[PDB]
Amino acid sequence: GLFGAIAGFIENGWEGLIDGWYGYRHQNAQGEGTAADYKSTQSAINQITGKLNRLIEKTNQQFELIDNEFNEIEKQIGNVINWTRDSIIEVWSYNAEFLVAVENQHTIDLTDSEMNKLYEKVRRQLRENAEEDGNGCFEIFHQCDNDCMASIRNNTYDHKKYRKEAIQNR
Amino acid sequence: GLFGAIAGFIENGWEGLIDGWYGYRHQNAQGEGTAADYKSTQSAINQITGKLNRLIEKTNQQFELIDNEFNEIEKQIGNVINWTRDSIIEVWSYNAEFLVAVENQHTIDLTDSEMNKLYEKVRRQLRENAEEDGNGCFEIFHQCDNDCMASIRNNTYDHKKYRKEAIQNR
Amino acid sequence: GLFGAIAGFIENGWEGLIDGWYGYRHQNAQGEGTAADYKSTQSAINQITGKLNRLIEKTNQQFELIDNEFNEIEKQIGNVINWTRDSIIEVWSYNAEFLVAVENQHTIDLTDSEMNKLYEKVRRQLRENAEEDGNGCFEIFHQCDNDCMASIRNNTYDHKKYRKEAIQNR
Amino acid sequence: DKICLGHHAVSNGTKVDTLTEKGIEVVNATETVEQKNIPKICSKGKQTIDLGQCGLLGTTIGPPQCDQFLEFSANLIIERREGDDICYPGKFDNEETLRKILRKSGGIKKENMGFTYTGVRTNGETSACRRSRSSFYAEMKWLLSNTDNGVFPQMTKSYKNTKREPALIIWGIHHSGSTAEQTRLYGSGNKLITVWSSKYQQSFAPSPGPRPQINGQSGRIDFYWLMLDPNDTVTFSFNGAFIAPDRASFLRGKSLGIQSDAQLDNNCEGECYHIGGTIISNLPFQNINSRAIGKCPRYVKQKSLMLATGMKNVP
Amino acid sequence: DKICLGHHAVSNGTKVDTLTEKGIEVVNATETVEQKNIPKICSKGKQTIDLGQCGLLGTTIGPPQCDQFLEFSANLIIERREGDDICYPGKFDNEETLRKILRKSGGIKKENMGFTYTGVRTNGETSACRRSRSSFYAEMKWLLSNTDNGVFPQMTKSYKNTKREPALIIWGIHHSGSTAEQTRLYGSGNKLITVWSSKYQQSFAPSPGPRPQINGQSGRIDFYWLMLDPNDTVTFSFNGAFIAPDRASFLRGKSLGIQSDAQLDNNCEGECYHIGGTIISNLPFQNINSRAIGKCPRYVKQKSLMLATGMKNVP
Amino acid sequence: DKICLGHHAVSNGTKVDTLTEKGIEVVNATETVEQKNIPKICSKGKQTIDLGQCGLLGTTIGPPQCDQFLEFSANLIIERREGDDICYPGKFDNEETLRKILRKSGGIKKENMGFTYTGVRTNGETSACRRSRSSFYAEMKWLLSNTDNGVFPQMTKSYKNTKREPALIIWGIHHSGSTAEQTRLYGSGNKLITVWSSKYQQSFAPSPGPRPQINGQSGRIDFYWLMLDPNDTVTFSFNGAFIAPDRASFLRGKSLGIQSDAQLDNNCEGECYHIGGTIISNLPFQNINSRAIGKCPRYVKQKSLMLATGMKNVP
Ligand SMILES: CC(=O)N[C@@H]1[C@@H](O)[C@H](O[C@@H]2O[C@H](CO)[C@H](O)[C@H](O[C@]3(C(=O)O)C[C@H](O)[C@@H](NC(=O)CO)[C@H]([C@H](O)[C@H](O)CO)O3)[C@H]2O)[C@@H](CO)O[C@H]1O
Ligand SMILES: CC(=O)N[C@@H]1[C@@H](O)[C@H](O[C@@H]2O[C@H](CO)[C@H](O)[C@H](O[C@]3(C(=O)O)C[C@H](O)[C@@H](NC(=O)CO)[C@H]([C@H](O)[C@H](O)CO)O3)[C@H]2O)[C@@H](CO)O[C@H]1O
Ligand SMILES: CC(=O)N[C@@H]1[C@@H](O)[C@H](O[C@@H]2O[C@H](CO)[C@H](O)[C@H](O[C@]3(C(=O)O)C[C@H](O)[C@@H](NC(=O)CO)[C@H]([C@H](O)[C@H](O)CO)O3)[C@H]2O)[C@@H](CO)O[C@H]1O
Ligand SMILES: *[C@@H]1O[C@H](CO)[C@@H](O[C@@H]2O[C@H](CO)[C@@H](O[C@@H]3O[C@H](CO)[C@@H](O)[C@H](O)[C@@H]3O)[C@H](O)[C@H]2NC(C)=O)[C@H](O)[C@H]1NC(C)=O
Ligand SMILES: *[C@@H]1O[C@H](CO)[C@@H](O[C@@H]2O[C@H](CO)[C@@H](O[C@@H]3O[C@H](CO)[C@@H](O)[C@H](O)[C@@H]3O)[C@H](O)[C@H]2NC(C)=O)[C@H](O)[C@H]1NC(C)=O
Ligand SMILES: *[C@@H]1O[C@H](CO)[C@@H](O[C@@H]2O[C@H](CO)[C@@H](O[C@@H]3O[C@H](CO)[C@@H](O)[C@H](O)[C@@H]3O)[C@H](O)[C@H]2NC(C)=O)[C@H](O)[C@H]1NC(C)=O
Ligand SMILES: *[C@@H]1O[C@H](CO)[C@@H](O)[C@H](O)[C@H]1NC(C)=O
Ligand SMILES: *[C@@H]1O[C@H](CO)[C@@H](O)[C@H](O)[C@H]1NC(C)=O
Ligand SMILES: *[C@@H]1O[C@H](CO)[C@@H](O)[C@H](O)[C@H]1NC(C)=O
Repeated sequence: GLFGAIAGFIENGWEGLIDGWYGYRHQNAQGEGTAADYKSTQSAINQITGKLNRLIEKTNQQFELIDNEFNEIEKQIGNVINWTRDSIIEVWSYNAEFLVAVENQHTIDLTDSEMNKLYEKVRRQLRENAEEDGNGCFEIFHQCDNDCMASIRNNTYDHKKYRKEAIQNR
Repeated sequence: GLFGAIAGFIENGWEGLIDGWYGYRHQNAQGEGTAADYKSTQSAINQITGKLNRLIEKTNQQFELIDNEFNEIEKQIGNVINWTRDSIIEVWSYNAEFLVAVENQHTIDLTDSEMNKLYEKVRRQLRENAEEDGNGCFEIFHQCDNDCMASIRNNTYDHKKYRKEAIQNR
Repeated sequence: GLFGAIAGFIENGWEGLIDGWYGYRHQNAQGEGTAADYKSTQSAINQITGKLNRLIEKTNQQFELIDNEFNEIEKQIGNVINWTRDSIIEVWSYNAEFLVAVENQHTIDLTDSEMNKLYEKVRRQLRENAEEDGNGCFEIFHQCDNDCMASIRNNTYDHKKYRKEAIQNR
Repeated sequence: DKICLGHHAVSNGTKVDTLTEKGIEVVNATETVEQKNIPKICSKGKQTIDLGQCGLLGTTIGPPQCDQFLEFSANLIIERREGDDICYPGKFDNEETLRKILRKSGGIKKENMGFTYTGVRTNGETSACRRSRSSFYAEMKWLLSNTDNGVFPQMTKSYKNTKREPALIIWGIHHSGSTAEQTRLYGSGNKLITVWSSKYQQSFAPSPGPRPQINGQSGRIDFYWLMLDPNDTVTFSFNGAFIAPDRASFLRGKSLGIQSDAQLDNNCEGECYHIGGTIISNLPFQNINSRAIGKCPRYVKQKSLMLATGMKNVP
Repeated sequence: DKICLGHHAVSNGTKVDTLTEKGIEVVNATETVEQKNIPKICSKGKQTIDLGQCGLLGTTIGPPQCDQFLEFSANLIIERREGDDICYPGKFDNEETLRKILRKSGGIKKENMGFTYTGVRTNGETSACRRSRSSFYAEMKWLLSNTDNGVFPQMTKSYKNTKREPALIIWGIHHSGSTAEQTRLYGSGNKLITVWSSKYQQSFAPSPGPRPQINGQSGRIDFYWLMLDPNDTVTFSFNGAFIAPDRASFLRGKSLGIQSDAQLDNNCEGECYHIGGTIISNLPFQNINSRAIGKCPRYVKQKSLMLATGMKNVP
Repeated sequence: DKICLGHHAVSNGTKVDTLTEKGIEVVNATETVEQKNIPKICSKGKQTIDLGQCGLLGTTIGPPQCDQFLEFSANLIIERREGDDICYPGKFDNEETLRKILRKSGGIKKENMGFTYTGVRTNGETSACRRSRSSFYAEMKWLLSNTDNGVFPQMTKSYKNTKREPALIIWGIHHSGSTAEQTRLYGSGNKLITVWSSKYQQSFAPSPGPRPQINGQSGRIDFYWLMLDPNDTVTFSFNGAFIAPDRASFLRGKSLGIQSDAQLDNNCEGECYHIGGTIISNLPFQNINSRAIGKCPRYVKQKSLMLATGMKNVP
């Protein structure tokens, strides 16, 4: 991916995370917990759904028979029809392949991006009270209980509250 | 957007910024000021103009009448013409829609990117003398007057000058 | 580029780097050295090769003569053939141009991305023992000999080893 | 101590292609190329006509196998492989053009053209067209000399289209299996048929002689047709070897014509048809039949094109 | 204290679509599908011919409505809905092929073919073709027997093309409204017309009899044509029912032919035309008329496709 | 002290285009539009026939220039600009359709149709078709009256196709250069030729008279053809002016037919051909010849489309 989060600085995914697409894994005095992030999960899902919405949208263009499988039409017109049909088939086969390749590149990149955007949001939240491990983890200097961790996930963590001890705990 | 700057960590735009596309909003002892960044604004504009340049570039391929609205042509050829025309119309309608969707995704992403690139340039400039708020603002530890702020905008701010007091003002 | 590394915060390329696509340039007590990064170079190369692989993949669709350069065919069918051929030529010319433009945008962006991803990997490695210059260089606080530098390149640098002196050397 | 950011994964991921990589694994993906065929003609909510043994062109002239379809209404018309337009052997001029017209006609209704005859018989018949016994095309009159080898008087018959829609007018030229048979049916001498309207003019002469037998017959009846505009008049002038129309056909509305081997099914609903049945799909592409008609996905050469609906899968 | 990074916005943003989202708002956008029609034929800088009542094929044979266009030069040729090729009723064989040739001809110039006649009249005339009185096609000669019911001598006329460009050669076959009229114009007996060149050969016979009246006439004159190569010779051999060419046509250069209802306007410049006027645009796509000709944007089904020319709009 | 991140570059970069920028410089790039033509027909691994002076249709009837190609087998058939189908002047009806059939035939094999003649000569000849002296089409018989101006008896000849593949059947109608010549070759009176099969019927009459001379001749022989289904029978009935087939043609398999000015080269291998030679390429696009045939890149209007194979070049 372009952002190097998924299959990058984050070594692998969690098969146990069955609650969402992106999530948090925390360690404190009271142990370990894993929770899904709703907003990021929903952003990715909705983006992909928008792609599906665009692709399953049918055209209402009718086509009629131009030739005949039971009794062969005149060859002069027959040869032109066949040439034209083969040319159109080549165009659509090319179009389909290119569409799906572009969509797939971008789908992987947008999902990678969304992972990156969540990581970055957390880093900015933990202004100076923590630093980056490098495998997508934040080592928190100050002690941070289940309620402090929930404060990070619910996006209300107050940096200046725990500032003092964290920076002292350099 | 892929970079999460526009409609992301930057909560909204400034309707008052009528001087450019990207800009600076500062607060110091002497009050508040807002100024446009020329280079970033010009980078985005020029990229978009390049897209327009490509799209308004006409082909010089002539087409002639193949059928007749006043007196219907023979049906054998007429049916083939209609089938071929309908097929080509489907191809172009598909092509046009896909083009515009891809161009629009990328246009939003490049504009988001340009915002991100300017933010990041400033952060690297303010090496250790400031830290990230999280709503696209830099809280400067040392006091920074209108001339110091202009030094950031004109891209000549000397980090090591104000280093001492800023880091002391942790 | 979307990531602002290549032709961005990195001012220019090194013509002397004939060993790879991305690399390291270091300065210490023992002098200067330049070495290529294999993994990043290989990631970019392999991505581009994948694009080439897709484009040189021939179709096995045969076409036969529908008209005649030595003795002109009947004009009724001739005019339809010409109209159809010109329409198909327009479609393919459009397709080819759009393909190459999209591929080229993305190729530049993925190469820019790969540069960014390597820079970021190093920054996370040098947790607090160094800070960002701004021209793609890391100013290392602690002294770092050829073996310490190789430890960065081979991706085994221990941050907590040199932590003490580096942070003291703020 | 620590808070870590991550993403979901699965052991059983799905391969897709991108611009940069073939067979990259993702958490979920959907197929964009339809491969599922329904081996039926799904006709729910449509008025269908299954022609069976009746050839579509047969509906206009009426060999015995088309007696039940002389006037039909449909919005879906199904031609079958066993369909035959004729009973006495021969062919329609410009046959595929007429098929294309009839396929989208909405069906046909018939009206008497008002021709009556004196000085000739009207009851030509053949074992090739069987009802209770030897018979002929229901919509046509096989005109003959009153007696074997008798004089066939020079005749002229005219029909004006007084409807606001065009009339489909059919006539036949009979090529006898021998000169002796021609002279017997119609009397000796050169036979000439001339047909005109305001904008159409053509002359016809039989070439009598033995063709290979079809349905027991060495002669041939070749059928010609025109669409007669409102207020235009068709004139037939002839001295024998002429198969006259008794009724004209008028088109009823709109329809889709298909050719299919597949069995009708009034329970499933569909819009895209081909020889092997119905393609029921919301996908933009299909790899079932490049000649499918109605409202269809676009035919592509590829078997599969998987669209990624998830992130890269990293177990 | 603080320095903040941001971007511009507006309250009145414009909706666009992306691969991922329908109706996302951006600061600015431009339309890529042309909907603006100019209800004129913009002909600035072009030599135009507005045919009006003259049908394009009429220019070659010269019914009275085409007297002013017998020799014309143009790079834009406009056919009109009221255009009529004929005066005495009939039709051109392979008519649309000839229209396609004439549309791109750059106009035509005429040359006498040098035929003179003895033993027949040359001044056949009809109330269907009116000048000061009953008249005929200006470029053609209606050949008749010297007297009512008189003998029409077997004749042969030949024309060699001695120019370096092909000659357009037209002739007519006259189908009289009755046998009695045919015998009166040309004398009794079978009429045969044969025409050949080095590579062309065809024979013709009239089928006389009453067609519905057009322009008061129950007969028909059907026109046939060929392009005679340099140094090739066309030969006409006939005994009546023959409408002879007096002059041959030569093509002048290059042109675009259009069909239009729209009024000429010499003040606006344009390259893309259709029935309803001129499409003047730099946009790649148009949704006005799928049959527009000249140098045109590509026709698409969609009404609008907005191209984003700004960032996402966040008020 | 310091560690710096960077990327490679070169002074001599290559320009490419993107969606956003024209002529951006990159480290490396490859062309996607083929401009390299090989001025040869690369035929390695293919059975070729270089027709030269023999026109493809000539192979079926056998003017002297086609004597070496009366039965040929090929998977690549090359028509040449000097190719001529005929010796005595004339043309094939529906000629391009027959060329398309023969181009993909894999070649032809011939079989005697078994016609023998009594009461007429079989040895019509002309200086237009030269072997040791005046001669004729090798596969055909020019049937004539036993003596100058003699009676040509009414004749009928029939051939049943007893093979499992269709038979290509050719016949000719001779248009004499004058009535006097027609009466001399075939005797006086009207000439009529009728041809039928189970599904085909057509009648022919010569129009004698002087055409411009080709190969010294003012007459013409026009050739007609049909594909005779297995078990179908073709019947010819005639009283003169008839060029009879001696042998029927059968198609052998599969082939590609090309038209080329380029010299054969058995050393290079190729799949895409045109007038000027062979396009040998792995690129998806080509700008050499829009009418190239075989397995070819797609023709595009552009001269060059450079695909970037490196990062932006920043010296
Ligand atoms: C082996 C072979 O080729 N045999 C043919 C004969 O088939 C052919 O005679 C025709 O044979 C028919 C069945 O094979 C049938 O018996 C034909 O008779 C009828 C018919 O039913 O079609 C009898 C009808 O009474 C007659 N109708 C009238 O005369 C007017 O209503 C028709 C009519 O004459 C023909 O259909 C017109 O073509 O024929 C029988 O003629 C025989 C003569 O052609 O030649 C043998 O070689
Ligand atoms: C109601 C109905 O159908 N009536 C037709 C008559 O229309 C028809 O007679 C023709 O009527 C014409 C106007 O309607 C016109 O009067 C025809 O006369 C002329 C003509 O002007 O066309 C008179 C010319 O003198 C004559 N020219 C010559 O003979 C040689 O220059 C021509 C010429 O004979 C015809 O145009 C060739 O078709 O005719 C008049 O004939 C009538 C006879 O067909 O039949 C009625 O039923
Ligand atoms: C200047 C001009 O137009 N001259 C033509 C003459 O060309 C033409 O006479 C024909 O001239 C031919 C060479 O130019 C050739 O001599 C024709 O004679 C032959 C032939 O070789 O083709 C002689 C054959 O013996 C004869 N074959 C038979 O009769 C049966 O085998 C054929 C045959 O008659 C024709 O090919 C059929 O068209 O002709 C010679 O006829 C002359 C007569 O048309 O008219 C001059 O104006
Ligand atoms: C135009 O293209 C169509 C294909 O859409 C060609 O029709 C196909 O022709 C082939 C060869 O004649 C048919 O295959 C053959 O089938 C018969 C009987 O089943 C068998 O004897 C042969 O061994 C072979 O399998 C094929 O069925 C037929 N397809 C369709 C859909 O009709 C057609 O010939 C082309 N027209 C021209 C003028 O080239
Ligand atoms: C091929 O496609 C063209 C459309 O490009 C078909 O021409 C269209 O035919 C319809 C139906 O005949 C015309 O509409 C009708 O107009 C008449 C008179 O205005 C009216 O009586 C009917 O109620 C109906 O509105 C339509 O105008 C015409 N369009 C054009 C541009 O000519 C054509 O029929 C198709 N050809 C074949 C062989 O299917
Ligand atoms: C359909 O398109 C083809 C092009 O693919 C047209 O064929 C081209 O016609 C032009 C004009 O007749 C030819 O150019 C001329 O060549 C002759 C002799 O070399 C010369 O005298 C003229 O000055 C001019 O250069 C051109 O060679 C020919 N191209 C091919 C490939 O055959 C064709 O006319 C179009 N058909 C219709 C019905 O419009
Ligand atoms: C046909 O002729 C009658 C004669 O009165 C007229 O009422 C009708 O409107 C005409 N229809 C057309 C389509 O010309
Ligand atoms: C036509 O014939 C004359 C006879 O001398 C000759 O000058 C001219 O070049 C010929 N033109 C063509 C096109 O063959
Ligand atoms: C043709 O007729 C013979 C007659 O016995 C038969 O064996 C053969 O199978 C028939 N072939 C076809 C193609 O109908």
